[PDB]
Amino acid sequence: KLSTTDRVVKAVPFPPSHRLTAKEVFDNDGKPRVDILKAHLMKEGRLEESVALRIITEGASILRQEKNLLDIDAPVTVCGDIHGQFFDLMKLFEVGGSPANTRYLFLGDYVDRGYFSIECVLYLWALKILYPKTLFLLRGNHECRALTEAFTFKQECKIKYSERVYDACMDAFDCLPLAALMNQQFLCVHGGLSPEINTLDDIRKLDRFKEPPAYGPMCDILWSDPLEDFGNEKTQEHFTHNTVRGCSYFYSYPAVCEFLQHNNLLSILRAHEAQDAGYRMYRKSQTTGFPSLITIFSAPNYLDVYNNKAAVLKYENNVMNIRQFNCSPHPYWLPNFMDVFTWSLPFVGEKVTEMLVNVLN
Amino acid sequence: MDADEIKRLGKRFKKLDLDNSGSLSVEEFMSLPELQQNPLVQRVIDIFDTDGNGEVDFKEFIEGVSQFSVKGDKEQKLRFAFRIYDMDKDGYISNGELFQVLKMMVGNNLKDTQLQQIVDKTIINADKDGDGRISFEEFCAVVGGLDIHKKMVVDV
Amino acid sequence: NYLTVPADLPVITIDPAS
Ligand SMILES: [Ca+2]
Ligand SMILES: [Ca+2]
Ligand SMILES: [Ca+2]
Ligand SMILES: [Ca+2]
Ligand SMILES: [Fe+3]
Ligand SMILES: [Zn+2]
Repeated sequence: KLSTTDRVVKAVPFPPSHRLTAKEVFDNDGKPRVDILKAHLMKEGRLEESVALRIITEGASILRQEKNLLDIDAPVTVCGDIHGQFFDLMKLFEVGGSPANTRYLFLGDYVDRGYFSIECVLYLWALKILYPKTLFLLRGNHECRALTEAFTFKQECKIKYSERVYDACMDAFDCLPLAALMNQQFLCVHGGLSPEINTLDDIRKLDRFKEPPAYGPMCDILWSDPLEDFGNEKTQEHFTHNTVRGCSYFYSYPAVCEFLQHNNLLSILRAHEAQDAGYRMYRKSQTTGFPSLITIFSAPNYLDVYNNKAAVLKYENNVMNIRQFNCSPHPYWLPNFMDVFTWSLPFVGEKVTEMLVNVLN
Repeated sequence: MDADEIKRLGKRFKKLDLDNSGSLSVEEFMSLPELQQNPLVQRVIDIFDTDGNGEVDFKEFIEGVSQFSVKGDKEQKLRFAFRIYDMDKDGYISNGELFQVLKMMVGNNLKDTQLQQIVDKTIINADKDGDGRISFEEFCAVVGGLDIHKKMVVDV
Repeated sequence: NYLTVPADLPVITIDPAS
């Protein structure tokens, strides 16, 4: 009948086993060859450990020389959470345009939850090497050690590469800028505002080359959310304890609007919170007539269950163009990268034992 | 094995040998109603069926039940579990049969594409010597520390 | 009976999913 050696479902391509070398990932000038890298990672291809570390460290060196608060001019396509959904990241660049001719800004949460986080890091770091002054990456609350060891990035790295590659990602993440000032109008962060941050200068004075502390302004940038009832304030408090996160704070519509007014800003662009449409426009500020807060979320069908759209903000020609997209197929992993023997063997022992017991009564 | 255990096994064998042919066919196993809803029935029969004639004789039935003995060592229990996957009986779990044996157990709880993908990945992360297949050594290295041998004991 | 998986002002425009 069906072969016992040859693969049953031959329409599925067998993933490549060869690990790409330096010569194959970097061209004659040392520029990453992103087409090779994309094609190879789309097939679940892996790199040699030394090449992976080169991408991470060379990207880190570029990030290490950028400011806490980037100055990014328009036009630019702003993007929210990715959470290891590499194949939606492929779709994302289709929707927003190739980075060869498109300025990009990412607000963090590249890893965890999705099971292609290391591919997201490697490809985005390779783009950052190739386009150091037109593709920008900020830190999210997940680009740290506390979360990657609790969720799945650390395990993913140990499964596909090594803890050394993981450690290298952690040192690289410590270099990620925290915020961007976009076209002199928008503060861009992963999470939001801090009680201890009242000026743009307060972000500039921070020391970011560290694990995120458990409290403080750096924590707050990566962790804060708008109030559940943002804009319908019976609450009077500008900042209150964020009981969803267990740390940092909720910030209110008066809090956001005062910050915008003090610092001469149009809106706050952030991410950090899933949205059914991939974005949310919050109540306009009464002095700007413009949404005080914008959440952008770029991980469609989040966790393979939310069934949400994802979106990016293309800001260009004084138009804020929301571009939505749907999820794309992605190869399957068992939860926590479990192999099929570990998965099924307890069921084998169970059912052969059950059969034998029934055979014998 | 133990004498009295042999007497009892001869009686059950006869009860199951519906056409009194001296050998147990697949049909005769499937007559047991419990076995009807068990997806590994055919795999256990094939392992028991060492001479390959498609049925289980008494020698085969005794040798088969003995591997699940309390005195049996881990390597024996795991060697049995290994043969559940090793359809073609060649000592190595190959891609085609790993998929087939898993499809028997999962049924429709996974699509053929998702199962082929996680099967590919296991073949790849586990094949150390690089011959495209999973030996018993490679197999033990993955599942070894799971204490599955403890659940594979029958009182005859 | 079967194995289971472990359980001045800018305009704002929209391009819906393709
Ligand atoms: Ca018979
Ligand atoms: Ca036989
Ligand atoms: Ca085999
Ligand atoms: Ca092998
Ligand atoms: Fe997130
Ligand atoms: Zn977040």
